[PDB]
Amino acid sequence: NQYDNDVTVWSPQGRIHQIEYAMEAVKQGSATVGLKSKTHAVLVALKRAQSELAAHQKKILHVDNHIGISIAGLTADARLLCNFMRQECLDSRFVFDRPLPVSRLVSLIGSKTQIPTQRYGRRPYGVGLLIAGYDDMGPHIFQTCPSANYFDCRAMSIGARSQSARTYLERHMSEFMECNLDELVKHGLRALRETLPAEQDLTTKNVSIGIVGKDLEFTIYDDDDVSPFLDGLEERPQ
Amino acid sequence: SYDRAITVFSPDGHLFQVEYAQEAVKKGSTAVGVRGKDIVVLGVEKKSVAKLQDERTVRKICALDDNVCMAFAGLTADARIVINRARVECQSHRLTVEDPVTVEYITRYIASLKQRYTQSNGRRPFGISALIVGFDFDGTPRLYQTDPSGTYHAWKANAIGRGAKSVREFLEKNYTDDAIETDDLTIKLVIKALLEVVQSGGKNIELAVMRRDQPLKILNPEEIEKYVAEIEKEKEEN
Amino acid sequence: SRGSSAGFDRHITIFSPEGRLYQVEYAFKAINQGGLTSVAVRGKDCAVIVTQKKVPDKLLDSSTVTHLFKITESIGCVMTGMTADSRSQVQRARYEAANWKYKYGYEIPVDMLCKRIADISQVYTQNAEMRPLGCCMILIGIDEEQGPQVYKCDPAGYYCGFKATAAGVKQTESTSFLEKKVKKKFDWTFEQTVETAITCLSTVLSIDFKPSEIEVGVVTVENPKFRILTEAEIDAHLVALAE
Amino acid sequence: SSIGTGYDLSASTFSPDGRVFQVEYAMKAVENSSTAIGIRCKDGVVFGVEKLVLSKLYEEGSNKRLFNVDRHVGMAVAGLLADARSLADIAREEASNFRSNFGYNIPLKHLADRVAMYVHAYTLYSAVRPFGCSFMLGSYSANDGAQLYMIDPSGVSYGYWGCAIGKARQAAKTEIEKLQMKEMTCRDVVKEVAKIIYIVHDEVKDKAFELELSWVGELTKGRHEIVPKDIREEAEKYAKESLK
Amino acid sequence: MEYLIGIQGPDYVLVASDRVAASNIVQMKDDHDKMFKMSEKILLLCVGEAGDTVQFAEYIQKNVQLYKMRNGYELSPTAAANFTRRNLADCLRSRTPYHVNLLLAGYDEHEGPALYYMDYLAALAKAPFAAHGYGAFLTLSILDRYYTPTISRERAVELLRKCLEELQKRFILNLPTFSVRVIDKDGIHNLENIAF
Amino acid sequence: AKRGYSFSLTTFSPSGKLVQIEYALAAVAGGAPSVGIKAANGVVLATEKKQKSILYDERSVHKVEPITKHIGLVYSGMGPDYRVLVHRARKLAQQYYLVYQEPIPTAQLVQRVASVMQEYTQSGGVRPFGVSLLICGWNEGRPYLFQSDPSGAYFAWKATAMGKNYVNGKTFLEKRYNEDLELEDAIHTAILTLKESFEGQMTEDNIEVGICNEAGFRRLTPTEVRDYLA
Amino acid sequence: DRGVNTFSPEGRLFQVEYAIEAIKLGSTAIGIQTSEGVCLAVEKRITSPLMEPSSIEKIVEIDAHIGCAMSGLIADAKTLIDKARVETQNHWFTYNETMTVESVTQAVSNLALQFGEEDADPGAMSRPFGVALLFGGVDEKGPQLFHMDPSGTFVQCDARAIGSASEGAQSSLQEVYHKSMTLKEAIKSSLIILKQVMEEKLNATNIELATVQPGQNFHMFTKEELEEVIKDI
Amino acid sequence: SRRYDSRTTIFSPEGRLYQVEYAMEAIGHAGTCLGILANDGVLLAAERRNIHKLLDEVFFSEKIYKLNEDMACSVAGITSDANVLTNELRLIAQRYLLQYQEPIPCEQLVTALCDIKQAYTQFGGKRPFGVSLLYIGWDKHYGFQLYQSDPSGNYGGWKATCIGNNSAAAVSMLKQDYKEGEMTLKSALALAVKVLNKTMDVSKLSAEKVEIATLTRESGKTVIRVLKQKEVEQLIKKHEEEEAKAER
Ligand SMILES: [Cl-]
Ligand SMILES: [Cl-]
Ligand SMILES: [Cl-]
Ligand SMILES: [Cl-]
Ligand SMILES: [Cl-]
Ligand SMILES: [Cl-]
Ligand SMILES: [Cl-]
Ligand SMILES: [Cl-]
Ligand SMILES: [Cl-]
Ligand SMILES: [Cl-]
Ligand SMILES: [Cl-]
Ligand SMILES: [Cl-]
Ligand SMILES: [Cl-]
Ligand SMILES: [Cl-]
Ligand SMILES: [Cl-]
Ligand SMILES: [Cl-]
Ligand SMILES: [K+]
Ligand SMILES: [K+]
Repeated sequence: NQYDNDVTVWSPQGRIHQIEYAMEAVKQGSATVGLKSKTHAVLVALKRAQSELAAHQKKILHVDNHIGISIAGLTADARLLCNFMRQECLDSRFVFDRPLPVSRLVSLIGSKTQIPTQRYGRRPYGVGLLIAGYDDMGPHIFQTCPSANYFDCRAMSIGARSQSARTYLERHMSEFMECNLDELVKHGLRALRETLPAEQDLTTKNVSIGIVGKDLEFTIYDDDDVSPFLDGLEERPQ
Repeated sequence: SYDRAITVFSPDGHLFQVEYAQEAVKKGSTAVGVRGKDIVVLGVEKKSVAKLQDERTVRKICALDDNVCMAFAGLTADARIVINRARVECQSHRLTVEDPVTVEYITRYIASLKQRYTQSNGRRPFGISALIVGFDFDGTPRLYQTDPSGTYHAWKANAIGRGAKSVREFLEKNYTDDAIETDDLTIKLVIKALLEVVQSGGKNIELAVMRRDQPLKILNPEEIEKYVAEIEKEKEEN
Repeated sequence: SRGSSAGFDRHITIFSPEGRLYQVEYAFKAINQGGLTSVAVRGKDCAVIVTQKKVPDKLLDSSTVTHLFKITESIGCVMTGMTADSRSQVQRARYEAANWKYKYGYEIPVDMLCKRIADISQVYTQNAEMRPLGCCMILIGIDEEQGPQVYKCDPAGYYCGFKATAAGVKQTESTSFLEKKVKKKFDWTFEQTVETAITCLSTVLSIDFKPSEIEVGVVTVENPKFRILTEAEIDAHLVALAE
Repeated sequence: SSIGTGYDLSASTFSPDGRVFQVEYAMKAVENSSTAIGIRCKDGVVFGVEKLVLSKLYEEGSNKRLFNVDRHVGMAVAGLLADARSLADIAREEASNFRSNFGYNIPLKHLADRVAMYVHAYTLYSAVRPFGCSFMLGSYSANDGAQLYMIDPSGVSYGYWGCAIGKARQAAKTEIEKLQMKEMTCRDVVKEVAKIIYIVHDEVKDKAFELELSWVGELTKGRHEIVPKDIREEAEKYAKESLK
Repeated sequence: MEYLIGIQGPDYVLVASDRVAASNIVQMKDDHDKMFKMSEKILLLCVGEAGDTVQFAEYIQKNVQLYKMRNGYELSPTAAANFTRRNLADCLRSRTPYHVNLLLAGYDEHEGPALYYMDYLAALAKAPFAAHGYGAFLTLSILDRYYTPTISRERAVELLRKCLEELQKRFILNLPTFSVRVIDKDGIHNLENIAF
Repeated sequence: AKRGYSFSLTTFSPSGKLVQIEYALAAVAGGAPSVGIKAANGVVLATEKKQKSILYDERSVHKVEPITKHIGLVYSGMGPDYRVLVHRARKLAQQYYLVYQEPIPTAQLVQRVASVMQEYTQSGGVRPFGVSLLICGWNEGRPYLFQSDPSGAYFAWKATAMGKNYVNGKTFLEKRYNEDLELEDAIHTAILTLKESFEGQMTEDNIEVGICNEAGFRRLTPTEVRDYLA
Repeated sequence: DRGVNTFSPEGRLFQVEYAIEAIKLGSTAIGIQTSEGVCLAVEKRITSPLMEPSSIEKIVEIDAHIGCAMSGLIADAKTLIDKARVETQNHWFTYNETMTVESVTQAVSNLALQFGEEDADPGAMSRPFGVALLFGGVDEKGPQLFHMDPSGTFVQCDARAIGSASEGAQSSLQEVYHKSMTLKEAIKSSLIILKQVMEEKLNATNIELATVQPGQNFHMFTKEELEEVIKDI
Repeated sequence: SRRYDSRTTIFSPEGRLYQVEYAMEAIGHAGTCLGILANDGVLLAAERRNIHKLLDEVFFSEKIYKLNEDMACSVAGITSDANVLTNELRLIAQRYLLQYQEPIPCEQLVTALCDIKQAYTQFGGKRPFGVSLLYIGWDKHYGFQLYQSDPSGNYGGWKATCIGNNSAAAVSMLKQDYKEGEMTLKSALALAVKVLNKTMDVSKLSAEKVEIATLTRESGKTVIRVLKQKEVEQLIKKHEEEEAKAER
């Protein structure tokens, strides 16, 4: 291949391989699940350890009081995008005193992520994000990719073995709109569980949860703060 | 401006451009420095001057400050840049701070300069290694050496250039207090280790000595040939 | 040893062993990629532009499909080659003409506009980062001093004045046609020049076209205003050929 | 039809037969995208787009391919949607700059001309790649009447009575030719726009789809907006039942 | 307000500078040195604005030193004086100019003893003798009166004495101690400081 | 948006030859022939202006150009590249006049123009000029003839030729040219050197010729060229 | 030939993966997070007995409460270390407090993929850093140890090793770690594992040892103190 | 873009710079250019490569440049690059004068240009200057001096040296003949003609094919002259007359 070293080179098929190569980086990261009810937006992510001696990686990050993200792909590209999102949310509060609507923040990512895909010597962002937010229009779940494209979704999963989680949510997507918050998180956890191999299941050390909605600001529960959600578990079946 | 990455990592994890610059120093003239008790002495060789050429110009012993001098090996044109950058820095440390430069500091600057040339756009690394000789204000003797990579270490004695592996190995066998006892025998130690690898003849040897409180001395081809006599009187006999 | 190559001389605007610029030479072939032929002729009292107006379907707004352009009240041009490339050159020509008047206070001469476009075209020929423009600009207009003018510029940066000129796919056949009409000295009136231009394009392509199938722009000593002829006025000169 | 190795990597390099393949390959990206449609009526302009449902997990109304570039101007896009949005942003800024400088709504032809210049600029250099999409611009006023334009990756723009871009641009155009749009009201045109999308759609290669519809005419008072759920569903039913 | 003075003889240059570091109405220092060593045989005596003098003097000092390291030999007293003249003149029509009045004494192996006078405007003049500061107004006449170009060092120190005694008697400011140094063939020699 | 290449497009080959300069030399060696002759009391410069078609307007563009009141130009090679050098030469001639209030010595113009040519053999993202210049001038009561080329090198000539048949035109001049010509004689031997390489019949429209003397530099009118063509 | 910001078909940056490989040539370094302090240890890799002992500095001080163990290309590391030192003192100036070990590591991690060719500054980075770092210290969250590589990724470790013999030392720590280990056992373990994975015998002058415990600041061990911890083999 | 980069300022596997060594080859094909240092002066002697019946001879010299009151240089390589460097040499010389108000010492001027040429081998991605330079001059420190400049940016002080065509043959010829500390300008002028005659291509030698410039210290002033045609004629013929006295 010679149509795959630069983002400014189109393939004869009508494609950009360097965008698609960056899209591979997302799939290699550990799975993360986003879903919403009429009142809440919930992020559930799988922490990963390189060895048992090392701690688990951070998957869910703070953006603003009303917006939170879960990452998949390169760490530095995720941290760079997180800081841009934070800066945009800060500028919005600094100028207008009101929180930046989720739709518009994602549009800014879509515009910013597009720039490097069209300039020589630059590269696409090696991260895909699941964005959970709450504004005047209620709860939102958004999806971004290495390609500047973004989607408004009822529920989504990205990362390794996210297809299994995707199918779970697709069956129960009509369920979510009338869901209680506790029932909504269990749905998110149950989809994330499908991604794991049969030998292993969700533990208090490897599960991260982010919640934002009408009731409260974006909160991250990690270790001891996570077990309330895991306890009350319908058993892993086949 | 020229924005191309010149020095990059190889698949095996090698910096080829830096490694090629180390090939340039290995092609360089033999340079040896040794720390004594009361004095420090440098010696430089592989001179091979056409005897139609005025040799006052091609001297490889340079003074950076009142209390600091250095010897190099490799691309002599590159050395001149480094030497004069270090000479400017010697006067700036004197302007920003009252104190004269410590030997370790000037070594650290030269090393930081070379390192910067391995990670900056548009430029190739320097093709020289340096041997830095000086005294502290408290009077304790210091000898250091650098290389194209940007690393620096202190040495009791050392050699760089062609025949470095050979002369270095000699110094390991010949570096004891019996050789460092006097100021004369340390000078003799240089000449002996020098005459050990060069195309023989004290006529090709320029060496410098500096005492704890004295100004730098470049030696007469008379004075060094007097010591070449004390080696040949004690070679057929010893 | 004609046509030899070495290095990147086929890809960027650098010299071949022969001393040619292939990228410039390819830019001329891009003019033919338009699939159209342009002809311009000069009279004693006028300059005439003519080009084929091809409309693939009735879904296209026919009024918006044109290669006839106005740079100035007095100066017009016909564009041959890549459509988008041509439009960029037209916009830059208007910029240069209006810019000229702001600096110097008089209407830009047809010859001067052409040279300016040619000098800019030259830059794409010497700098490696950008391709030449695969298009061709034939300018017309009346110089207050030197009579009617017809000028043409290149992707190569070559520019010149002409008695008559063609551009595009059927260029080579139509320049030969024009040479035969030049040798014999007619009375170069408005009708003579318009018809010489129209008959030239109707023979090399062999169509005998409807008024809707061609475009005609004129410039005249009495009326130096650049005018595109529309259907009803072309139809008059077409039934005037069949007399 | 293509050129390997050398002449197709950069847009600053001409091919031996006078072609810029980088533009042509970017033109291929739009040909792969789902079909976007738009036809000029007697009293306005209507847009129709097939939007292929990648997953049922996405919201109804996600990946909007119909944009508001200005209050009176609507944009219909086909191709790499990421590029389509940046061009939508460029077009927005141009319509904004015009009002800031001249004090009134941008004439559609000029808006198309201006955005086309920006597109074309990305076809000349090795430093950047061409835009991988094609887009239409539609407007209506009492002064200028109904107007419809379309821009492609090369930077070319033309006026239209009927226009289509994407997968089945050919299947659409032959179906558009059938209509007497010069006499049709824009309420009628929606029905026909809806059925042509359904005919064009491949229900045996592509999995499923949603239909996007836009207004810009006298019934909207000259403002570009979305076709209501009521009027769309009447036109969707019309499309399904005259498919026999 | 400070005082500088130089007397050039047939084979030597005698220089003297006051040792006061004054701020508003107080003498902060009794033993401040206003001489700068540029070479083995070049002294630069500086006077003027409080922060500007030392910064400028040391900048020139460090560049004369840089020249020595880069070339293995020192600048001639003339080349030095002309270098410092260039640096001041270039800052003249700038946003920040240096208000420094200086005196360069030196010995060249070829030309001999040299004494240079320089304005804050950066006008350079070579003189057999010169003085800076308000004291010059009271001492330049004494110098004019008894100076011969063939003056011996013994007589020159005596002539400086006559000038410094005048500063005690008639000058309003209190300058009780002075630095005295001689430049010649052998270099710079620190001489007994003259106290009153 | 754009930003140019910052690396040289003319580099040393293992043979020690800057190939792009020699390739630029090939561009001029294949262009229409041009000749210049220094003639004791003036200078003459002539070129083949055969447009190879009757459709062209022979009066519209010129190859022999004035740089200032006392300096003229001809070229062999690429027309577009030459135009750049003419414009640059005219500006340099004015830059000199504004500073010194004295007509630029021909030698000084050539040096300044040759330096511009040198730039394009070392600067990034550019190819060298595919033109060799023939510059005439009158200053200090002396005629001057100079040659500038793609290398950035310049030469002084009593007489020379360039372009097509530059080798045959040069030997012809060696035998034919003698020092201490009158200017009107030089126009003859200039047109004669041009006839050696022609191919076709010479009309006053086919060739272009300029002259330089104590009265300045001017291009000969078509009527004047006809009178010499016999 | 390709650019420095090129993705592999796999989904990684070549220059990053190659920088990871450069560390596999660096001398091995171990950090251990004890509930009562953090110990850092590294092999010097003496090439000649002529080289000065204390000349090599692969464990340095960043702040009173922070220590950093380095492996890989030493020259790349010391540029990053100065940046770490600058950040702590900038933060001290602005906030009148000591930085957390996490934030210090996070600050160094921001320089991660800040390299490129086109659309960059004159002095912008051409490549990544061929270095791995172990940040070990004590803040208000007890004793902590962090690991960082050229991908920018950083994470806390209860115990970690990096360098040439990384997997060998990683397994040796794996079966010899209690989260309740004492500091006496912590230094011991690192000294025991170090001799096993090395090509040279453990001398008092052969290695560097450092401790950061709640009570006392970061401490560089003196040859005599090293002989007391090498007394218990 | 990087597809078109020749990567001029880059290292070769052996640890050498290609463009610099390729530039060296260009010098070899240029004119033979020698410099010889004497007790009462120093001279340059160079082969003219611009020769023709039709050349005009307007300038004093082809390859000799006056840079300073007390310094001159000669050139070998690409003449355009030579013109760029010599003009720069004249500038550095004047900047030093302006600053210190005394002429620039010989070694220092050489060092300055070498720093520019060396910079062209390290950064900027440009081709180096394909020129070697021979400097001759007088300063108040080291008296009469001769220097050699490489395209590498490396320099050295010589008593006798040569660059250009048949360079290595010319220097070993000088290595035998040069009498250290005993050389007068008359001796050095005769040696120049001797070395040139053997080294040059067209064989007989001519006053149109060689260029000689002498630097002398006369009456407390440094005098530089490019030798007249009548002078070169007598220099060639004195060697010719001695070539006829070499047989019996
Ligand atoms: Cl894609
Ligand atoms: Cl990563
Ligand atoms: Cl995914
Ligand atoms: Cl400085
Ligand atoms: Cl730097
Ligand atoms: Cl070595
Ligand atoms: Cl200096
Ligand atoms: Cl003033
Ligand atoms: Cl570049
Ligand atoms: Cl032309
Ligand atoms: Cl000037
Ligand atoms: Cl004229
Ligand atoms: Cl990575
Ligand atoms: Cl690692
Ligand atoms: Cl040359
Ligand atoms: Cl650079
Ligand atoms: K890239
Ligand atoms: K003033």
